[PDB]
Amino acid sequence: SMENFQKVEKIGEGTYGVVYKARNKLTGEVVALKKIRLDTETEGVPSTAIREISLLKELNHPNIVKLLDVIHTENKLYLVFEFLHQDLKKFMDASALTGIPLPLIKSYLFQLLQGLAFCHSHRVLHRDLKPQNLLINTEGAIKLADFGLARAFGVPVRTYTHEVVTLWYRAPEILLGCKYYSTAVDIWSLGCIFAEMVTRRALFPGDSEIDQLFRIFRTLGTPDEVVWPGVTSMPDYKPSFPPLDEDGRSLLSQMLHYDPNKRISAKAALAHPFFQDVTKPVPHL
Amino acid sequence: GVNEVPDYHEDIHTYLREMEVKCKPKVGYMKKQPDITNSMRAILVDWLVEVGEEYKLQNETLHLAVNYIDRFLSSMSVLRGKLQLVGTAAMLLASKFEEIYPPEVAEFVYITDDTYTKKQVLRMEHLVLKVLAFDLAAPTINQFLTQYFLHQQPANCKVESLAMFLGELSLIDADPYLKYLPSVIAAAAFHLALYTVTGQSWPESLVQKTGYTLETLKPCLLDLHQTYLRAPQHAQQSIREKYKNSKYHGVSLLNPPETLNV
Repeated sequence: SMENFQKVEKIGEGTYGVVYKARNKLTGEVVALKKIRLDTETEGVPSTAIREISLLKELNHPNIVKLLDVIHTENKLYLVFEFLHQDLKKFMDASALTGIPLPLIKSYLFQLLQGLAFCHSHRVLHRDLKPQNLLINTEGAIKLADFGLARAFGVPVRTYTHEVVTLWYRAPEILLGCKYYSTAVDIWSLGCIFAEMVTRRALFPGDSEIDQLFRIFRTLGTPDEVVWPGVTSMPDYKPSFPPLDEDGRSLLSQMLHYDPNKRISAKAALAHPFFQDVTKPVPHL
Repeated sequence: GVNEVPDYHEDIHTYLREMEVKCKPKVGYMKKQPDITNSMRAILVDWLVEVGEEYKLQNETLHLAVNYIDRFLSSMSVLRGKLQLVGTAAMLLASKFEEIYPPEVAEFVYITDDTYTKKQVLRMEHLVLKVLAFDLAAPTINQFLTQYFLHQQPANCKVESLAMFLGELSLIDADPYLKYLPSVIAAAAFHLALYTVTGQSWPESLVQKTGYTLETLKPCLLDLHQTYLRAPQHAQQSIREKYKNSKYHGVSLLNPPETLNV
């Protein structure tokens, strides 16, 4: 069953399960196997696994991680992913002193936006985009991964789960308890991630919900009409951030617009002036 | 706003119309099913309605379950004594897929009046996933409907509640709704409600979206008019019981038009 997979090492745990690195003994194919324990007397197959498996079968794009196979047993379930060298977080940390070349940041952002635009085009919210859920190989590609907090949405969207996105990457509409939220939330995350590739430090590292919001309220600016912005009625405020060219700074503040209805779409961002010259460098591993 | 996903509403509609074709059950799978019948399936689906109502599940969940069931029965012979266990398993799957706070597995065993054990419900769950190969993100009537609802001018709770009501009536009766696509059924139900409540008709806005004309939508619209008309006399009555309530503005109590003037 898993007699052809030979285990190499552990590579972490995510929304759910333990992920190991493995080699197909017959083809030599290197893979990652997410192993999901089933509760066969209790809750059966976890909802997170039902969503990731189903949604990741729809989603066949080169900037979305590739589910390959799903191996069932009576007591175990194994997801066979394509293996990617490491995650954006680890790369960012190795890149803490050297920096990440600004060409590569464009490349990574561009790929992430193609990837996420593909998700949104297909009724899916990722809802947990964070550097630890983004995988890179040695040849300059990056891919969305961990679709355990993902979700197929309808049009218009309904109240979805509140407990979504890691705090730092969480859009304000979610923080403030908005009845609805949408594709906006994923962009916000990529906007936070854009910033983090540049500086290699997270942009809004709150210790608490309260602290998380205050770091955004600050970037917004001082009051105009709506005086306290901590209101479910998203007031109209876009942030300012005075090594990123004028274009770069615009894209960013479009991705980080406080009003979700005015925040750039992935599709839109793909056409932004920032990416006119965009190429595909390999990384320094 | 972005809650209506302006930049993606068409791309999504394209995809859902392709997926709706792919997720489609086999028309008249019931003839190949030695032991179960359409009438039996009507008892099941009606029971699923009640179950959704008891546990206050989304309407999306109900439609998913039914899709899960028809696809499963499209490929797996099932003895009647096991019909309810397929459907329980599916409601559970649909709940896990769709709800924020799905009921527990125990609650799915409670509603079967302990016809089945918890371990049968769970073993059916894995079987259902295997047979459907985890393809659970099936487009539904409700999903097209909600988009169609966007083209109203202005919006009408009654039409909404009444379009919902009619869509759901289709679930019960494999004949003749296995032979219409969710998109087509939803078009038909939207017209039929709009007409009843306003006298208005399938909007042009939605003719441009769907590529469906009242001409294209007539085989369906006739089957559903008949369904709407004979509804107070159907053996299954939970849908009507449901849409009498005020959450739905008692649209089950409104009187079907007599002629659609086609």
